[PDB]
Amino acid sequence: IDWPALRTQARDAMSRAYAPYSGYPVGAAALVDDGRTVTGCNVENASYGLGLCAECGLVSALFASGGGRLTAFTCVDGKGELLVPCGRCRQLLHEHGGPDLLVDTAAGIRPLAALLPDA
Amino acid sequence: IDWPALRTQARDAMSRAYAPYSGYPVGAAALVDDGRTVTGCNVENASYGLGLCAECGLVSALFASGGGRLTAFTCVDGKGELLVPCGRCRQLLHEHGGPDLLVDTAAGIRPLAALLPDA
Amino acid sequence: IDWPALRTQARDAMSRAYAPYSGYPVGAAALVDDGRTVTGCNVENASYGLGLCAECGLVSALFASGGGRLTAFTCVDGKGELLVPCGRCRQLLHEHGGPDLLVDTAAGIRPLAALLPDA
Amino acid sequence: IDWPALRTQARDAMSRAYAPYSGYPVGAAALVDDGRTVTGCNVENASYGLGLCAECGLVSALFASGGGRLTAFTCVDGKGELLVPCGRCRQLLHEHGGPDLLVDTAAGIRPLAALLPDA
Ligand SMILES: [Zn+2]
Ligand SMILES: [Zn+2]
Ligand SMILES: [Zn+2]
Ligand SMILES: [Zn+2]
Repeated sequence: IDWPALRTQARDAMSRAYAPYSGYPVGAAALVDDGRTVTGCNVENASYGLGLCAECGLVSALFASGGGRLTAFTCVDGKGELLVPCGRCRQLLHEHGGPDLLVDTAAGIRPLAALLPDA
Repeated sequence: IDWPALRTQARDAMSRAYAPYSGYPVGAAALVDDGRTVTGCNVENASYGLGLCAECGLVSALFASGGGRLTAFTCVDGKGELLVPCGRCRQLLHEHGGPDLLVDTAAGIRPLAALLPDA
Repeated sequence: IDWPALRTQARDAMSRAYAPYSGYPVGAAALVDDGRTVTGCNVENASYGLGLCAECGLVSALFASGGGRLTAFTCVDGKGELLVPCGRCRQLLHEHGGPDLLVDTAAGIRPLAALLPDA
Repeated sequence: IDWPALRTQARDAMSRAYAPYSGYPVGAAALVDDGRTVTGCNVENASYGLGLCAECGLVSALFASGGGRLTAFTCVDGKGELLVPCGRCRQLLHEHGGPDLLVDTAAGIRPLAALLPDA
C-alpha cells in the first residue's frame, strides 16, 4: 500500500467537492482488492440531510467501476489533514471493506474494527 | 439529446448495482452541460436507510468528474423499464439540474419542474 | 381541518428544533385520520447528511403514537412562514398520506400529488 | 439506571414500528439527563434509503419533548434481543449523548466511546 499516493488522490478529489453550504470540502480515496483506486468527494444539498459524504461517493464509484472489496482508505479535509469518517460512512466502509479495512487517521493507520466495533 | 444512447448507459450502470437486499438493481445516466455522460447505480446497505440510490451515485460522479450542470436524465430498473426518481433524488437533481432538467419517463420527456414543483 | 391550529402546533414545534449548524429551525405538524395531531422539528448533525428534517421527526412521531394516515400537513420556518417540504420529505409524506394529503403552502393549500406527481 | 424498565420501553416502541419491507421491526429507548425516557421505532420507506432507524425517531422525539442530553440507551429487535446501533445511529447518539452515553449491548453496558471512537 502506497499511503502517500492514496492521500494524493484524496486531496485531488477534495478539490472537486461541492460544499457551498458548510464551506468544508472533503475528499476520499480507497484501494480496491484488484489494485485500482476509487475516489469520492462530498456533495452538499440545500436540504442538509440529503448531503452525500465523500465516502458515499467513493462507494458509488466502487460499483460503477466494477465492484470489489476495499482494502485501504483515506479521507482528507480542505487543509489536506486526515479525517476519520463519520459513523454513517464507517458503516458503508464496513459493508465493502469489513473489519480489516485499513483506515488512515491523524493518529495513525487503524483497522476499521477499531473504529466501528461489533458492526 | 440521444435518449436511446442515454438509456443504454443507464442500463449498463444498472448491471453494476449492489442490491442484494431488495434484489432490485437500478441504473441512472445523465448528460452534463459540457456534453459528457455521468452514471450511477444503487448501492444498498445492511442498514436499509443507508442505501444510496442510483441518482446519489450519479451526482457523486458528476463532481468526481469535474462538476457541471445536468441537462437530461434517465433511470432504469432491472428489466429496462424507465423509472421516475424518488422524491429524495428529485431534490438532488433539482440542485444540479434545476427545473429545466429533462427527465425520461414512461409518460414521455418531462421537465423536473413538473415532477418537483416549487422546490 | 383547522389550519390556523395546525400552523400554531408547527410554530411551537419549530421553537424546539436543533439547528445550530444552519441556524434554520423548522417545525411541522400534521393531522392524522383519527383526529390527533403529530409534530416534528428538524435535528441537524455535525455530519450534515445525517440531519433529520422536521417531516422525518413527524413521521417517526406518527408511528410512536399509534400509526395511521396523514390527512393535513403544514411546515413552517423560523419566521413562521409556510415551507414546502423538500423532495425527500414529500416522499415520506406520500408513503403515509398519499396523493390526496393536503399540504399547506405559501401559495395556498395543495394536494401532495400536485407537489410530487407519479410517486 | 433501570435497564429492565428501559428495555421494556424499547420493546413497547418496537411493537409500533413500520417495517413492512424488511419485516424487521426495531425499537429504541433512552434516558434523558432530566430523567425522562424517549423512544423511537423504525419507519421504512418504499425507497429503502429513505428509511428512518429507531434511533432517528428517538433523537427526533428528544427535541420534540424539549431537548436534553442522552445518558443511557437500549435498542431491541422483534424478538427482544439487544441490538447495537448501526454506524449512522452511533453518530446521531454521539451528537446528543457523547462518548459517555451508556449503550446496552449483548456484551454488556458499553460507553459510546468504545463503539464509535474519535467521532
Ligand atoms: Zn460520512
Ligand atoms: Zn431515490
Ligand atoms: Zn425534508
Ligand atoms: Zn441505524
